[PDB]
Amino acid sequence: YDKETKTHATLFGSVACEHISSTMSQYSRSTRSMLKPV
Amino acid sequence: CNGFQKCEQLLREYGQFCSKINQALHGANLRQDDSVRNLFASVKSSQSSP
Repeated sequence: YDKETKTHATLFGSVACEHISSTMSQYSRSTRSMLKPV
Repeated sequence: CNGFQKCEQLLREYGQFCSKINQALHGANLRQDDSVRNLFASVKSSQSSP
């Protein structure tokens, strides 16, 4: 979160670099409208 | 709830339990981090022979 300046960042734990893509449509995330790259 | 939508809403009935569990685990992990940091802050002699 970074509460002081509200600069949120998203980290995937132990996940291969090749698989994740921006705006990925291969996952059926549930009850999570939307989510918000070295 | 494995992720089935019908199961997820039956859980919305219980929503606060999941929050309590998540917060407890988050606090425990933070305390572990602090403990490690403190211990190695005392192992740090600050004077050494290469």
